[PDB]
Amino acid sequence: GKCRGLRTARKLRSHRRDQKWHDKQYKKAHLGTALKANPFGGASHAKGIVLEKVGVEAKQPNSAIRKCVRVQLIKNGKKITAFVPNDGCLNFIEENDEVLVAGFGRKGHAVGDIPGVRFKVVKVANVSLLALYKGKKERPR
Amino acid sequence: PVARSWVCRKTYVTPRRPFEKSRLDQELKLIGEYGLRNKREVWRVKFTLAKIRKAARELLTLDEKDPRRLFEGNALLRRLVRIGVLDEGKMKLDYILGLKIEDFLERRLQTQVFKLGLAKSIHHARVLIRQRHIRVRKQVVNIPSFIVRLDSQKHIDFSLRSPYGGGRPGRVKRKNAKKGQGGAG
Amino acid sequence: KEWLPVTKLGRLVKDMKIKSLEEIYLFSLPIKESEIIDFFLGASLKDEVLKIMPVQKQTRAGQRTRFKAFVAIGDYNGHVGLGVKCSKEVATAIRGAIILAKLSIVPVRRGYWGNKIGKPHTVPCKVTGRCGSVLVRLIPAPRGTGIVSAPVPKKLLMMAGIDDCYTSARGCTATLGNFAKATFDAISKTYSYLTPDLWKETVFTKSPYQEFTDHLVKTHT
Amino acid sequence: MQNDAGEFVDLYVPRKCSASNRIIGAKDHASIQMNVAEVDKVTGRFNGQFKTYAICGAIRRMGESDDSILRLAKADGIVSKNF
RNA sequence: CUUUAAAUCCUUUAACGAGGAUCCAUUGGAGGGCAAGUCUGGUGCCAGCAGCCGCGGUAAUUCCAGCUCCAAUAGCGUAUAUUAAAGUUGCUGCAGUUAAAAAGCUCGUAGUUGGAUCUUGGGAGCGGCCG
Repeated sequence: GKCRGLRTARKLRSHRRDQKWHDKQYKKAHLGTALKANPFGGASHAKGIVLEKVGVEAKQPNSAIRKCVRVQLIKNGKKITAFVPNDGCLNFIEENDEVLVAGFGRKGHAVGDIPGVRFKVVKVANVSLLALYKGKKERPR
Repeated sequence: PVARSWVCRKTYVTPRRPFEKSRLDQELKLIGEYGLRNKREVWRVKFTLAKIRKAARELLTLDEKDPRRLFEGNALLRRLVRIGVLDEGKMKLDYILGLKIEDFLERRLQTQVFKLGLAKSIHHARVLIRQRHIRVRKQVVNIPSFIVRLDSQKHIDFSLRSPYGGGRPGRVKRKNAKKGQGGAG
Repeated sequence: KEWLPVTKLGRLVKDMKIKSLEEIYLFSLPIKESEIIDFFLGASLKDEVLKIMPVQKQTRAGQRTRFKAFVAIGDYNGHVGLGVKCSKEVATAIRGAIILAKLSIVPVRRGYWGNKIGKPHTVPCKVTGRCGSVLVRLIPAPRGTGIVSAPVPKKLLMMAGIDDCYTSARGCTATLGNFAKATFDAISKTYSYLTPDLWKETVFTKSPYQEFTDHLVKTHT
Repeated sequence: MQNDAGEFVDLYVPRKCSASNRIIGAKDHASIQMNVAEVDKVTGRFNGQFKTYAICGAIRRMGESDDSILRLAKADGIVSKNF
């Protein structure tokens, strides 16, 4: 510290206060703009409906195309591009079904070689995608 | 408005570094030589030893001739004597920190019935503890994680309802006897 | 095969005239023969390899790479060591590293925490070491608490013979050479500290040169 | 260091500078165990006893070693007070 | 039998209740952090994996399967809010020449901080100067 007196507390209050608001993580976690911009509204998971399936390309150092699902939410009703994770799973999700959209890991950031997509799919039609992948449970048609 | 307990504490802790070599190898070594089951046993013993060491450090950081310090020091010293880890010859507050985890593991009932000679092997010892066979002061015990006090040592023997302790024959022996009497009859 | 001296130091430790190395650290006298350590420190001296990091140049034709072998050394009751060697391939780099680690050896003094009972187990004071941006601290610790540090100073402290310490680091810790040199400088400054124990004005013992010059004036000229 | 048993746990006693009262370490090579000879009392000869001195590296590093050897020789009595 | 308002739960105890104990232990992994295959087959920048770096272009120690293996084990993995690690909000305990950072300069009211100095010493004794 700099102000090293005894009868001073208010300047140290206001300075630590203002330099704490000058941070970016504290300004993200304590303003309503970051919570308003997030489509989940503070939720961890959220359910939505499939309306169109659009694939997106990769980034520069690795060349592929990654298959994704575009989902309109139920609680909010905003267009959010999710991403079906596993191999050979776009044939399991079709038009107009119930999905469970979740985060992918970097606290609402675009992750890796997928541009502009930050959300994934963990459950479809109230059955888990891992059991559909491993073949222990069958999708109810 | 209910009359319940709501009291619980975790007896184990997990180390900060999950993957490395030396501590994993020595915990595996201790599990091998003392016939334990998993890592939660040694984590529990390390946690209670750390709590004892923290209490000893909190006692040592205060000055001499304080009678709260004298009371908890004498009580903790008498407790570690009564468990049987510390000796009566060296009964001072600074000898708490000169202890290892194997001294706490040595007062296990599994290791005690293994070293007493009634159990042939340490795996056989843990099995026989679980098997409803022993009795300590005429009371049977299922539980290998039993901290044996020093004075309750000579009163360990098989139960009276045990086939090795004299009494009814076993279920497999009576089944084979029934089969033999049916075949020879 | 059989070792022949270069200085008179090898001569005096060869003809059974120097009792220990402790008088050599007493007279602050440099040792530049690594096999004197082989003679006086026996099988308790053990070896380990810290990090093999390659470095490379830049010319017209490719990048000429060379290995940098980091090796510390030290017997588990007393002395330590550290060696930095950079040769062409890895085996000669390792051998030069263990030779230079046997060369640069400082002793350590072991102290106590608060109460004064028994054999020593701890650094006697808050010492520190700095090189580059690494600040390694050694805080005295109660008995049986174990080493609380990063893995490689934990290794250096267990081959130092010091069982219980607390540390505090600062800076770019990811550079292993600077971090290891900083904790070596911290552990070398143990004697380089004035304490009330050292207040007895010692007498000056006669030098081994001054009492063995009657042999080294006639053996080698 | 002393102990409760009365046994010194010291492994080697380090020497001390006679000028600035500091300690010469194990890997300091700028230190000299200086020996000074005294004259025989009657005419001019050499007895055999020694008047030893020591100095650390920092005093020679800043360069005040001649001053220190004069003060030590004057304190032991080799150099007269008038000087 | 016991328990209890009467039961269920627990303890005790007759008759039963095992050998490939099928009376079958899973969950995430094996390039670095990060403990653990340059094993064998298939597509060979497609499929995909990957929290970060990156791995896939025809001998993939990172993909998809078999065997082997390692971590915890009735438990294990993912997402989000938070804490230690953060000496990257620093009162203990940060930085301001060149990496982020001293207002163009001076005065100035609130606020913080503020030079020295006012009372010493002894006695009887516990004993061979002092606790």
